[PDB]
Amino acid sequence: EKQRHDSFSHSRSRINAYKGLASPAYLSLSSEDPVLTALELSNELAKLANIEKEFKNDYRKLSMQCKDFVVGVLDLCRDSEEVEAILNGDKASLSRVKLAIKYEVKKFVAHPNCQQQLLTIWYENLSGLREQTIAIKCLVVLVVALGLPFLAIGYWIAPCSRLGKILRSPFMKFVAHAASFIIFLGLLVFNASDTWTEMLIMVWVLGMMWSECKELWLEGPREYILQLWNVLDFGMLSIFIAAFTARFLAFLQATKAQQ
Amino acid sequence: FMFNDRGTSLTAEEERFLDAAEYGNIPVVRKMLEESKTLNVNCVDYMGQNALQLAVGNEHLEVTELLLKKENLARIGDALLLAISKGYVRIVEAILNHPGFAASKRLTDDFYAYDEDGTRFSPDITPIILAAHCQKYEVVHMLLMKGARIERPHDYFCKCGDCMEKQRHDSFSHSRSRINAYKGLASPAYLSLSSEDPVLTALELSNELAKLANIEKEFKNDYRKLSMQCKDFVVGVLDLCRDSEEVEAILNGDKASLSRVKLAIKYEVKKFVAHPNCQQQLLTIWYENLSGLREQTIAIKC
Amino acid sequence: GKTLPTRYQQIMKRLIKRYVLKAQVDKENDEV
Amino acid sequence: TRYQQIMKRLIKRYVLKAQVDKENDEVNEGELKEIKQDISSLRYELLEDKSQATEELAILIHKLSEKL
Amino acid sequence: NEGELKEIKQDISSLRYELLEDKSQATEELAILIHKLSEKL
Repeated sequence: EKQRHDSFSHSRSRINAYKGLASPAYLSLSSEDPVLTALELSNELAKLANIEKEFKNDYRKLSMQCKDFVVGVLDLCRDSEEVEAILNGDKASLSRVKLAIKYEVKKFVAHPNCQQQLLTIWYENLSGLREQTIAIKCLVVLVVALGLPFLAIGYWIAPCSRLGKILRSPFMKFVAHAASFIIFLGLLVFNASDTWTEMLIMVWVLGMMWSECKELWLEGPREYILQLWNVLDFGMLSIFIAAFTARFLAFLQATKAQQ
Repeated sequence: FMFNDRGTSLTAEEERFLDAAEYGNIPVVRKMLEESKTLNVNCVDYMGQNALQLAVGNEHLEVTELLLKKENLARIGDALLLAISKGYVRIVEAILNHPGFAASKRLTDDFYAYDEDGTRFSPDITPIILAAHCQKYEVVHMLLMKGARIERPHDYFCKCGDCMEKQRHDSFSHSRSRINAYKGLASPAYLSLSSEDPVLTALELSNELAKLANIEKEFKNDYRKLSMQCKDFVVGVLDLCRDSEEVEAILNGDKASLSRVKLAIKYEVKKFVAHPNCQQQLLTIWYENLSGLREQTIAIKC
Repeated sequence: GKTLPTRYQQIMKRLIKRYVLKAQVDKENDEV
Repeated sequence: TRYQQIMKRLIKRYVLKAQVDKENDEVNEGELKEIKQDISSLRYELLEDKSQATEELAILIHKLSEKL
Repeated sequence: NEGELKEIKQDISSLRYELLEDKSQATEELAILIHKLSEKL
């Protein structure tokens, strides 16, 4: 009823109500907690800015103001307990940072306090290298992490040891995936210049594809196609598959022939 | 779910008392100090400041003086910190002449605690730290005249007993208190009123702050800002001179033994050496023996 | 694991109070 | 020695320079609120003074009217 | 310039002191007159 015979004032009153709900004062004095309401309101205002093309500047301004309210309230803390209750809410169940990056609050995650908590959890188990001098010692550590057989044997034979606890830390998983990528490139280049290498490369790319299978199985297809680097990765692995299957077909044909 | 301070607004008499003490209605509070039922804590306001707190908020020296004669007030330390923050020297000096403050309560928990918990202003901060933060010069003179030297912040790699105990179970507040102490030590006021000479202390402090900015990756912007501010203090103090003797004692210290410029370029104080006075002294020593060519016409004769 | 190929209300009250005082103080720093 | 005197002079110059420069900066609303509060304080105080003066004059007038 | 606000504040306080002194002298004169009137009776 307010759309017909009342148009252009319905959108104006809607933008007025959204301008009032998004003030720092009302958001800080009305709800039980302002942080969650503010984040979800910012996402809703962004979605409505995308839907309604007109006044896009206004909804952009409102949601940016709400992002800034969140970042300020997070900055104003001074204790460990406070930053923990803000970043997580009621470090298991680290949720509010996840929702922050899903709603794309840039300046929220990039705050020195959030960054401090992330670099405390990031080097979780080994602290002797968090305070390391330069990146040269880190390069040395990755070169010594190039010794995969020790790690695989110790992981699958007897976990929960000292090396079993070390491998259960994020920096280790990161450097191990980097080392696997590096040695894959190395095998490629070695195979380039002058049978075993061929099968090893094939097994490596099959492992990559199974990793991507476990990846896109976790979410729906839309979430899988959401990113852009995954498309390039998928195309690359499928190209490797096609090339090696062509080589195998040619090999089988020539084998039957000269047999 | 609107959060509140009290259960319910109880008294209208004392509400009017508090609201007159807010606007400085001194006949009302003077008549009511002696005849009322009770001069309670009257934090009915949404935030909950006591009548003393509220009176200090708005520079009411008569109200503060009439309240200090009541001997039943709380939040005293908090009102003092607040007054230092604003910068009202009359009120601060009037509070410093209150009983109980004769026990050297500065750098020598139950005090400053307004709202029964969570005192504002970084619970590790003493009056002198806030005074150095807020650039108030007379306040710094007042405090230092009663002692209370700022504390030196420990070394970063040091594994002493206290530093280790405050590292475990107390993390992320040790780095914050360290950056707070370094922010206070690096003010122009404290650097100009504490040490014998400010120039050498300032240069070496700038280098130390830069090294700690390089070591600790986080908060790098903060240490950068502090050390730049210290460089600017040095450059200003050097610029403010007007005589040959002054620029010589600044550039050299106690032109043989030209040292402070050497240390300046070793610590990389860009704007210090590039100052017109420093440049003047360098171009007087640079053409030392032959002056007939210093005033030469063009580079063609050179 | 990828290897190889109550207190809440009190905290919120404290933070909200801090934020309100911070905003009211900052509003005084602005121009006239 | 000469060193301490030179340092005293320069430090004094720097402090006066900073205190003077702090006045050149822009205005803080706190100063207008404070001036307003002192105006209202003055208003209340002068009203109390006028009230006490009226009371004294009334007492004197009552005495003069009772003497007759 | 903040100097202007400080100066206005100082003149306000000057005015306060001056009016307090005026009220004090007026009260003294009224008290003298009242003492004279009470001694006449």
